[PDB]
Amino acid sequence: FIYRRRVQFYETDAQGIVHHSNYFRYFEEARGEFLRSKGFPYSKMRDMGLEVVLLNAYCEYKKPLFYDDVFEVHLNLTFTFSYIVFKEDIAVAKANTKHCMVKIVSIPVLEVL
Amino acid sequence: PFIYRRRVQFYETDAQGIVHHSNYFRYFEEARGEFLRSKGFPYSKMRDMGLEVVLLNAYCEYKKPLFYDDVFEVHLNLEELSRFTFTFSYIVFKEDIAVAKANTKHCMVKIVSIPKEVLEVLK
Amino acid sequence: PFIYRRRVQFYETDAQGIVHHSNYFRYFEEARGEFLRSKGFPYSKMRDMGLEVVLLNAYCEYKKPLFYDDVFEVHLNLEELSRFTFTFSYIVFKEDIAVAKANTKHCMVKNGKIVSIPKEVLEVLK
Amino acid sequence: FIYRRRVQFYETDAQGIVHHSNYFRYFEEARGEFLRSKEVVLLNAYCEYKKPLFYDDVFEVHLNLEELSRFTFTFSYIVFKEDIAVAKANTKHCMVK
Repeated sequence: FIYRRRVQFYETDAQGIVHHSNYFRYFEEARGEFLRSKGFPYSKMRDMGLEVVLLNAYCEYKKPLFYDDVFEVHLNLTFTFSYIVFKEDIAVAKANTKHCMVKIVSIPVLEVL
Repeated sequence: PFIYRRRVQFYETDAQGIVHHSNYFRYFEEARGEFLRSKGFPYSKMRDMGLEVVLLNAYCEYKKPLFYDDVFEVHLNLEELSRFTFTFSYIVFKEDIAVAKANTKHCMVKIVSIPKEVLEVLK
Repeated sequence: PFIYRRRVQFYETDAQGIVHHSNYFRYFEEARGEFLRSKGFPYSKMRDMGLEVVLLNAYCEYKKPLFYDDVFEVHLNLEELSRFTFTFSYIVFKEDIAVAKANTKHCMVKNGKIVSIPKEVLEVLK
Repeated sequence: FIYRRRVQFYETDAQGIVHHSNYFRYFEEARGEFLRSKEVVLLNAYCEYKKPLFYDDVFEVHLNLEELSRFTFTFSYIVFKEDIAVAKANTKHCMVK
């Protein structure tokens, strides 16, 4: 899955770069659109009582992201997601998050992944 | 006048090298939190009671900026306490200088009358 | 009457189940950003021209909340344009309903001083 | 080493808990006060969430230097809510001028 996004000004800090905590926010955005494209948006899910919980997360920072920069988050597949952030086709960061469902249950949903 | 002390965190600044304007409202929220706590009836207690404080409007004037690691104070003042709403005015001080002033107006939902016990701690 | 479209992200909400009031100003900033860009003077470019848009004050009236995943629109207009300041007004629409009203007042700074709004930025605004 | 803090309302989500991205912000505050006690670049970060933190919960962040070299240092983090460790984490850093 490919998620496209532009760096907003408030997402940067005095260092002139995107605060690292924001990357986990970009990742969450990628997941939201990934599920939506699968007809199982994180939205209709909750209606069923299914609430995706985060177990752990990791992100490696290789290159800075500046205000207004255009980039994409490449998302791929308890279930974990892999993430690669590209800016002009250059890997600026790599990450991964681990999740699970609580209604704590087995993965019903399973193949929209 | 209720004084709230705080220091600027790095993630609170933006590329311009100053605290993002949207974070001031968060500073005012923190001020309100300690204010109500100092009265012995924190907002969390109100919530576990089914009460909810709803923000009606917020305003902020920015005179001088705040930088990372700056020590500053938020001087909160109860402006108006009516039957259904209450208003707070704030002044942000850095080294005793007014760098910004603001105000917020709130109502409560359980729209209901501000309960007696809350009225008591807002005075 | 510039329209800015956006959907609510989960991290922008709080425990009360709604978008935290402080994020609205972030939405208005994004809207200003696309406004300036759509006109040819994206803020980034202004920052490179040595121009800085400084905020003087901002107001927001909250009528109804925004929930996670709500699709909404920010409509921005130019309220005033003097030689030193310009003011934007905003209306947050959800299903064609005014969910919030607001305004922000700005000035232009170059080096370390407020300078007359250059004709360059001037044409774009009005 | 020991960083005390309380959860602010805006730091929580619609699911009623502190958003996971905020934990890194707490680690930055702890890290900040640690240094004061005594250009930095973040290389990588990780966090394990065992128990959630709620609005205005008082919690403690135990900071510890775990690794050190000529080019990078690493801090370990443990978040305590009462007598229970609700989150484990670490971050590695370097410096460039």
